[PDB]
Amino acid sequence: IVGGQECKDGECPWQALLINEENEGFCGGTILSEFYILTAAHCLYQAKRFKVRVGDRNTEQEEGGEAVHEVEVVIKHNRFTKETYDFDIAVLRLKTPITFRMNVAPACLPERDWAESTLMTQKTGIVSGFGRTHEKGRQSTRLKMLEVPYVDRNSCKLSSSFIITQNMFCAGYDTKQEDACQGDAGGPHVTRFKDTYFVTGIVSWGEGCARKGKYGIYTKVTAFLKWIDRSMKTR
Amino acid sequence: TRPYYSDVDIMRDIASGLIGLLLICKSRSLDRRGIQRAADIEQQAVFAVFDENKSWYLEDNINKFCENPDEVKRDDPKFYESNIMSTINGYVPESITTLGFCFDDTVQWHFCSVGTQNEILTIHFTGHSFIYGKRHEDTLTLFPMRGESVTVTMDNVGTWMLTSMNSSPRSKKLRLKFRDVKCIPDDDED
Amino acid sequence: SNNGNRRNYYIAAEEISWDYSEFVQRETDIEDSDDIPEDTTYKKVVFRKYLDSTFTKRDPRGEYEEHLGILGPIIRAEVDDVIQVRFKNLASRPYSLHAHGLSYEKSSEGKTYEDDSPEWFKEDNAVQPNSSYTYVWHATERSGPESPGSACRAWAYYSAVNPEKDIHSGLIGPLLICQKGILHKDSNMPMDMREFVLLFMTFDEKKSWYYEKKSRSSWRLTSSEMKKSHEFHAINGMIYSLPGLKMYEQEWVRLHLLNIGGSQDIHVVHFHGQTLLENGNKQHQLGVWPLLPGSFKTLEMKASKPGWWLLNTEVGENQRAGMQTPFLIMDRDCRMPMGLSTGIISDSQIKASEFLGYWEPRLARLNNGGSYNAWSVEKLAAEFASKPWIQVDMQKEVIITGIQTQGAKHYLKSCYTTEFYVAYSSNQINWQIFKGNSTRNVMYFNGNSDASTIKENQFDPPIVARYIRISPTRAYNRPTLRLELQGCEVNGCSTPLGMENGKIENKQITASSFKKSWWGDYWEPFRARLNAQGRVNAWQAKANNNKQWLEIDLLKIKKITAIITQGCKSLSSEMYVKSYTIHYSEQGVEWKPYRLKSSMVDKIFEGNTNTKGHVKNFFNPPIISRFIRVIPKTWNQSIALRLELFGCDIY
Amino acid sequence: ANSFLEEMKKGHLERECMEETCSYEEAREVFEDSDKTNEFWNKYKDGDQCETSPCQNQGKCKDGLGEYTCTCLEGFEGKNCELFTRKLCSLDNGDCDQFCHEEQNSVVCSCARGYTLADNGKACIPTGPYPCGKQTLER
Amino acid sequence: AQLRQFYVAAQGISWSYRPEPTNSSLNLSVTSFKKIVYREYEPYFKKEKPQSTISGLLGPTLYAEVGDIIKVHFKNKADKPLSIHPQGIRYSKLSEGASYLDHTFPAEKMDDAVAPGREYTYEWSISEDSGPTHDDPPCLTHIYYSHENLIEDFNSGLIGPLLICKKGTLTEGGTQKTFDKQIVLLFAVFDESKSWSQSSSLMYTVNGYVNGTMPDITVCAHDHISWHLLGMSSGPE
Ligand SMILES: *[C@@H]1O[C@H](CO)[C@@H](O)[C@H](O)[C@H]1NC(C)=O
Ligand SMILES: *[C@@H]1O[C@H](CO)[C@@H](O)[C@H](O)[C@H]1NC(C)=O
Ligand SMILES: *[C@@H]1O[C@H](CO)[C@@H](O)[C@H](O)[C@H]1NC(C)=O
Repeated sequence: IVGGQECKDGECPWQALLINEENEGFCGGTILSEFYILTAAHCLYQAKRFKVRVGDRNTEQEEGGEAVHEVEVVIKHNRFTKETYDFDIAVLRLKTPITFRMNVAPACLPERDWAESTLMTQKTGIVSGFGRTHEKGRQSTRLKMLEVPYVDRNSCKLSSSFIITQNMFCAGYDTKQEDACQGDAGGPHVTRFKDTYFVTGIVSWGEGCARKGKYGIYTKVTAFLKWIDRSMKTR
Repeated sequence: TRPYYSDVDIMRDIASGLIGLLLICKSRSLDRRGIQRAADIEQQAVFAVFDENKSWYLEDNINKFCENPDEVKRDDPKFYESNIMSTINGYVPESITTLGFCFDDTVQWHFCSVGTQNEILTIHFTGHSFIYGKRHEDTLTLFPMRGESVTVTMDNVGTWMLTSMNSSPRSKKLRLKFRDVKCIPDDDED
Repeated sequence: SNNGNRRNYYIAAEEISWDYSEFVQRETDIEDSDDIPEDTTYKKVVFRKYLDSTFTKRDPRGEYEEHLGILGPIIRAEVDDVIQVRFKNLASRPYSLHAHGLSYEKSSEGKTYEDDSPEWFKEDNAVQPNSSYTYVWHATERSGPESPGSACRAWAYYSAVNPEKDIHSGLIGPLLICQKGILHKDSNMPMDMREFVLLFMTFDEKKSWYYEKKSRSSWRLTSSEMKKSHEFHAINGMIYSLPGLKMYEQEWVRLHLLNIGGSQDIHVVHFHGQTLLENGNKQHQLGVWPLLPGSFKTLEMKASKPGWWLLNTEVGENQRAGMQTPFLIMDRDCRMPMGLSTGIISDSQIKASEFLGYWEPRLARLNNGGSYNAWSVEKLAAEFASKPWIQVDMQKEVIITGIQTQGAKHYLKSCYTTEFYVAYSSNQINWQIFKGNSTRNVMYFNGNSDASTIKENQFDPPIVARYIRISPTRAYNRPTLRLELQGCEVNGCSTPLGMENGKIENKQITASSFKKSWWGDYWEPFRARLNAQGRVNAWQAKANNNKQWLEIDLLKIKKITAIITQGCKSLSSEMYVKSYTIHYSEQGVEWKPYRLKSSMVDKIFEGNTNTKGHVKNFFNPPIISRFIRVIPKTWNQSIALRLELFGCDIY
Repeated sequence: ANSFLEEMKKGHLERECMEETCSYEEAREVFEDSDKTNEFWNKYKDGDQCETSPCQNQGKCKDGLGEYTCTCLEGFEGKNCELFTRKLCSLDNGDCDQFCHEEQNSVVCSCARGYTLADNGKACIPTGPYPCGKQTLER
Repeated sequence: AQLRQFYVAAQGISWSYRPEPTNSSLNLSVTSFKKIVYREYEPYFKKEKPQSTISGLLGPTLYAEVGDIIKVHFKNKADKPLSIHPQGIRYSKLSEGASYLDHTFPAEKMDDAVAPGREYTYEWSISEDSGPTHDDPPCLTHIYYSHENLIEDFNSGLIGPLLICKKGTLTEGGTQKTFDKQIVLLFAVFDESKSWSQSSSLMYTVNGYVNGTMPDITVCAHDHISWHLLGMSSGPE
């Protein structure tokens, strides 16, 4: 989270801290149900052993609502290839039941047609997580959130040396230093609609953090809503 | 967009099948494969006018292989008009299938208004709009022997018209029913 | 969406008898033979919106739209706007409504092509007559204007049942998409930047609807009948000398000239002494522009010099075919009393419809002094505004932009004006009513705040009229008014060149011999200023004889067009001059006579018969000189002078 | 002040407005409340225009100075409330709280899990204490 | 800022449109002769300044930087009362050079039609507005044209290049200091029908020469050319 400000207590409930063997978040987590956590499938290449400390608000110290949850199994996409930049999504079934409480409330799927007609057609989107407070600044001690706007397809294509597929879309600022960064690995990025935030995607890659001419390479949630549900029912 | 053709006889050979086209690319991520392989690259719109009674192979084409005797038939009821035709990329407008693409796509075009139009033509997309640097056209005029390379933000579902606002009876039936659907393939295996 | 900004444009396509070229035929032209073949008043279906979803009252066309001509109601709105344009066809044929570059779908598109969709997606494509089928399209970034370019992006709308057959017969209206923070939510025009939308091409009748060809077969050739030979190569349906094409000098105005397909009808619009400005990411400067068909061009313009200049396309064949206008340029600053307090306005011009008894227009025009110092009637009219208007004749359609109003309170009786409107007309019949800026049909200015308290009102488009009626809409108590107008002289240099303000220095001029004393000090030249008071040594000759002069040595040759004079303080007498003569030169050694170009004898310029009344004197031969000897030829009492000249600099 | 004794007792409705012609300052002295003074004025000058009541479709009618106002209820619109309100998911999500979808080219709505569609057919009633999107702002 | 005393005189020329009379000599060409084209003259019209062979029918190139005042003496040596009207210069009505219903004075109308064999000093003070701007090449291109007959004068000639350049880049001779050479290009569809003499001249003219008979042009390699492309004709061409 380059720049930005802290998630107020309860403002980012689905947001989770995937605590690894050393219990420090190697990835941004996303509460999905009483037993499920969402992260990008890139997080699977960074794990010795890992848990989900839902409700965490400060990496410095435990300050309320921190319940440790253990991933039962990961639903990795079978077409998930790093080169495609696509399907970078890993649904994390949990052994420990997620207890819906303060700072614990997931983000569920809207109508696929309505999501395509409304979610990706919005103006800005909100990203949260214990991310790098600057492009390279230190990881956000507090749970810091940030809002980023949508980017046109051609702008993302010219702004990327690589493919901008039918799903991936840029979101951020042309030169302003504010976006998701190291710490938002699978960090939940949402979009407000009548106070109901909708996860419109999560950065996968990109040149630096909110660099000049660069943007977060988000994943079109509406593209794989059917796959998101089928992985909700998978494993 | 910059074309190429022959030199042995410009008039009769352009009237013949001697024309081609390439792109002068400032592109970076192409590697001869694709300018930026993230937008559709359907590019060519060539409403060129060819008179087969002006072609270099007028003789064999018109005379030996038609339903008429071996006369050139410049003078005519309409054969100066029949053998002349404003085909679209080697295909006549009346016998071209409708286009079709799925949504969320951008089609990177590289047009070529090369035909002897003698009158600038103004294409138009129903609902869908063009790009011109920053400007958005939605109705683009054309000029002879010039390449036009822009994209289109195809943003309206269903079939839509690649129609011309000039709509002169000379080159009137120019409307391509390009479709737009929400990318039917659910992919992702299951 | 949530963007709102919904505008109930109750548009109605009306098969009206639009006057294409009735204008230039009303000015001069040949007296023999016939006029333009038909009156060019062909019954054609054009866009004229109503202001009712009932569609019973038509939304009237206004002063800002007088230069639009045939151009219908402009759908002008800012970015991110949905507009509830309700279209109720009033023509005969079942028409439709298709715009270009808007958020329209098959349920809101005017094109009845093979969209392959149900009748929800076909009702728009064919709207029956007599039927209010609303249209709603959203403004987007693609449709919006350019941040380095213009603040509005132009488009077009039309019935697309058979567009070639539809726009011909007038199914076309101006369509501009602006960006936020330009138009007021009260009424939709840009206050900051003046825009102008025009269409300088031919308009085919052959494709026109109601062209079940009516007066034909009389063409000697295909290039004979102007219906289908010269298909109105025209500015806005008008070919030559379109009125309303007038603007201030040295003021920025935005261009929105458009061209619509057709057949390569290009027009390099020549401007006589004008330079354009590209509005975009580069902001270049242009002299003319080729009117490219199928393209919409927007620029910015700042006029150079006042007066008449010719609007024309530099293409000679198109210019002789239309696209012609002698566009006049007004003076940039026009705030100057034409009279009514200075005595310049003749009292005959100062007339009111009715009286009350010692409540007369002469009392009204005088802004100060006098017990009964206003015109009045018993009360305001009840059935309407219908006030006993005070008509202001001028014998000339001068340029008027400003006006100052006040009442009068006396004998503890306070009476003034609470609101008023103005009726103007070149003749005394077509009494046009001023309007600009407002949703209200005409203007209703607030009058004056309090009796004997001066208040000023302004006119956004400067109306021109030889006769000007003023019937107030509502006045406080009994009517009571003290007034004085503001403006500038029409189609000429009317600027203060000095000798009343600080424009002309004391050293600039010289006189024969000034009066001087020991107690009252001197009575110099170079103090002769239209309103000089206190130690008013305006100009008093010590010799007090005709041979005294006032030599005006200007810093350079200047184009003086007029002069006034009233005289200095009464001084327990009436001391002034009766008449004077003008001798000019470029070096002073000459004194080239000024007269009605008669001979070496100067025309006897009458001075100021009073010491307080401005006496207007005009210059039919425009004075061009720097050394100007003004000889006070005739004087009743000692020479006095409080003057002001008019004109401009030659360059 | 038709009679100079109008403003010596107080602004009197009869003595100033009925027996004489109350100026709006003296009309205030009668009322000293702008809204009621204007409502009185509306028919004190040009009568009523609501009595015509062309406000179709139960449109509530408001009279003013020489004017009436057909304020149309939902499902009705126009000058005299003669047009049904067009329901489209394009604008304001078809007035649906969460989700809209045209069926028969008409708005019918739906809600996410943890929410239920209200009886209006557009609003969403949250059935869970920690539902979708809704921040758990207990404090 | 410099005061440009220009001396140009319209004069009919029996123009051949051939690059040279060639070994055949003489002039037996299209019947487009006595073409009144104004040509630059030495100060006080001592004699006509020489014209480029490439600029056969092309008139006097008039470069002008901002701030100048151009004392364009126009001795109407052509036997017709004529005029010269610029296009994109904010001029004064005294040197307006265009006759129409402007309701102006005869002194501001004498420019609009100057008598034959009579010098009129067409004076116009150039301004920074009348000059190349930012994002604008160092020179700008315009035209002064005979407003006496916008239809017939063109085909009878009366054509001259108008160029406006920035200060500094403009040389004394009119070239750009950043540019090795400057080239002016013109095409026309000269028709004798709308001319002084009458003929059906469908003959096309690039610059002063007909249908591709230009004397050839030699340009040294790596020469920074500041081109000047001009396309004017009666109809839409
Ligand atoms: C519609 O109304 C107009 C007048 O408002 C009328 O003249 C016309 O005939 C009507 N339309 C028909 C009969 O199709
Ligand atoms: C004129 O436009 C302005 C722009 O702000 C608006 O405020 C105003 O109400 C309009 N009317 C008048 C009478 O000035
Ligand atoms: C000369 O060509 C160079 C090539 O880059 C360009 O920068 C420059 O603008 C050109 N000059 C003009 C006047 O166009």
